[PDB]
Amino acid sequence: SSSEIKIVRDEYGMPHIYANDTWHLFYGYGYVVAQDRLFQMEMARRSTQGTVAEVLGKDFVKFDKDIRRNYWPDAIRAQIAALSPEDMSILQGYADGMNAWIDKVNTNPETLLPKQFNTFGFTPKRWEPFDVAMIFVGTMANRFSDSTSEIDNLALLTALKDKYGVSQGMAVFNQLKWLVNPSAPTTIAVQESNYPLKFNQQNSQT
Amino acid sequence: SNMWVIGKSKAQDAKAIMVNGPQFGWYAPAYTYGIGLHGAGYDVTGNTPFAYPGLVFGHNGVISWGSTAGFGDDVDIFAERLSAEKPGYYLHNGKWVKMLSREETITVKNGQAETFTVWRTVHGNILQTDQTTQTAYAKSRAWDGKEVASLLAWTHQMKAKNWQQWTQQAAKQALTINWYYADVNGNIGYVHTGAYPDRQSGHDPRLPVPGTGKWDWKGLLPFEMNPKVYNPQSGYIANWNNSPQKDYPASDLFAFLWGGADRVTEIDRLLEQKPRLTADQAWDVIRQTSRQDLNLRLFLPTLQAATSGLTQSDPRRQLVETLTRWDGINLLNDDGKTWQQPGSAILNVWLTSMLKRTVVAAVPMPFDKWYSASGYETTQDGPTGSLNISVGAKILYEAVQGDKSPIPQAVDLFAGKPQQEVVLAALEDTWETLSKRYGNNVSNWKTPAMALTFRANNFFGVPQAAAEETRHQAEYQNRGTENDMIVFSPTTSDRPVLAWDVVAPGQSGFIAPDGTVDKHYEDQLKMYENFGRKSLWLTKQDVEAHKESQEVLHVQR
Ligand SMILES: O=C(O)Cc1cc(O)ccc1O
Ligand SMILES: [Ca+2]
Repeated sequence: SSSEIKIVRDEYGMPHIYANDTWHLFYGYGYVVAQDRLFQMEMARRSTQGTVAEVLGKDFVKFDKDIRRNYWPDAIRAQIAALSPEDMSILQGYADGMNAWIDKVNTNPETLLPKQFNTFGFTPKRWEPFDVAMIFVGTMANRFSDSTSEIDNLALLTALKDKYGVSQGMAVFNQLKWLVNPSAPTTIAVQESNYPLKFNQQNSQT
Repeated sequence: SNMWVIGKSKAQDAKAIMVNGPQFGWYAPAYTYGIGLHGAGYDVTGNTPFAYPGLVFGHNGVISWGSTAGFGDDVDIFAERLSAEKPGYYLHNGKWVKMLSREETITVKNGQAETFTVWRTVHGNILQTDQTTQTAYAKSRAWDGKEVASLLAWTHQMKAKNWQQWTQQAAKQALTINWYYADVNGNIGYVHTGAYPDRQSGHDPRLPVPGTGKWDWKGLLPFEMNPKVYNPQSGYIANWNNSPQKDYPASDLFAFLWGGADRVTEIDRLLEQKPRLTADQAWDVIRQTSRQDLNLRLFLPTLQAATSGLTQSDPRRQLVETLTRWDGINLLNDDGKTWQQPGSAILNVWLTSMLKRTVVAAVPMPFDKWYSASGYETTQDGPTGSLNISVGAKILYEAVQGDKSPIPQAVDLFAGKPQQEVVLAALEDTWETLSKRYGNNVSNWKTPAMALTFRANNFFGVPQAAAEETRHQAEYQNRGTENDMIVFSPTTSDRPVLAWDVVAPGQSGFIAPDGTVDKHYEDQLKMYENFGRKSLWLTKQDVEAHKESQEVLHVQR
């Protein structure tokens, strides 16, 4: 059967999803996620979009503004609109499977609503593809692939130039924050290859 | 986060073994989510952060994969030229271009709503603006526009059956992430994935560039430039967020460096120690590196040379002999709260004093505070992530190497004094501080161990569980938030693969409205603490044989 999704959980509660097409497979996955981790997923959804202060209040207003200033939601929706039907199924199947369990939860809350929703006073809402994509963007691109301190580096450099003079201030900057260090231990041995690019280390752009 | 991958030539009783400890901090409920997917071309088993569609850690019965953070420099800052008249515009390639802008309203439970505007240029969102210079800074990411494709590359790679198919998907992941491969025939590989800018000549990537046009990136570098290796002559791949390859530049963060002092050397020593390892030995590197002081190996030679002409009753010398007898492995006493040897407390106080006399002194306030941490700083709940060697300590390591360091010492960090004199004064500072608290008998010093907290708040500082759901573990372990091991063609079984993992506190976070906790809410927590692990199943017959329950749905799109 093309309409059948079978979910088998092992002795540690780990779900295995058996299904015949993409949309059914990811619908199963979303459905067990909503079963196991609904409050965690809902606070991750508000964390990655900057909507924490609506349920948690005034201490989270700066947080929410910082999250929103660091991304451009229309550029994410445009990437979602360019997917092929097979790829879009992954995301849409996942959000639909979550929605299926959230519907059962909001229909029978006396036994199925996670305790923390009563504790913090609010109830789950339905997901769309955009929300699934934003879990990954906010917790993998946005936190962990977005590191820079270029503006603080420049204020360090400027204060080293005042202390030691223009050329000397630069050379101390290179002692503290070198561009490369040829003695660093590397995952690839030097007998296999080395990186081929060389970079300016004088701040030649000023 | 660390990883070691052992190939054919180094493996004993198997052709390939892959061990991965991604380090994201420690949370309740668990950071990652266990899931097996069987259908539509997929046949996989593993676990993945925030239940993403694509599994960051697992295998498909033919190959296996894992990750560690890359820290390449893929973000630069563009100094945009504003105008006091004609605001909302910026100069770019000879014309005044208008900014993108959007309005946001922050609703607030039990408060008033707040609205603000976000601005964006061709280079990216505006971080901050200097109205005095009429400059606005825009953060430009090399992966901008490729977020969704990176997520999908992490999902499609689960179907690859060889290196060639797997690298096709690695070429589409655009974030700075190391990716690792192993397979059933014993091949192993590594790719430092991601999109990196093709910068103009003269662009120093550690500092801002003018946003007026001439400094704009030319494009992105091809995938052939990404550091990568397949079936290395060594027989193994090891990483702990260290450099990929000789001459590859790191992130521009001032606190991040790839230097001669690096914690991955601790893994290398263990893999080079034995000609071949078994799975049980590859798993046992988690236990050693978890408990290893990272500064000992670096500064013990320096301490030994400086106290070599001292008498036996000089207490600075007795501190260095205690360190000389130690292997650096921390172990708890029977009280569950103090370490068995005082070595990490001695290095901690020594290094703090050494940095304050050397690196800190050459740097103008208030930047001196960036280089004073010893790397042992924690609180009562313990470290929030991995232990590493601090920046100040990597810079001090280059200085104590002398002309053996490739880094030109533009300022003498010892300020004219012989090294030994500065080491001996810091050693006197250490003796003074510790003997005061513990007394003079070094052998009965019982110094505080670091503990480990599974936090109720997620990494952003937002609650994902109630405060009482916090879990405490007596021993701090410098290891993955989860650990997983994959073993290909075991000579000890008929199965072509064997795999294990541990996802603590447990698979479920569910608590019913009456307070009843799910059965799988904390059944992996003690297993984590004792270095145990559970089997991952892949085949239908193994899933059937270990089934605890079944639910069938009938649904039509
Ligand atoms: O190590 C980190 O600090 C972050 C990180 C870990 C990992 O295993 C994969 C990606 C990633 O970003
Ligand atoms: Ca940069």
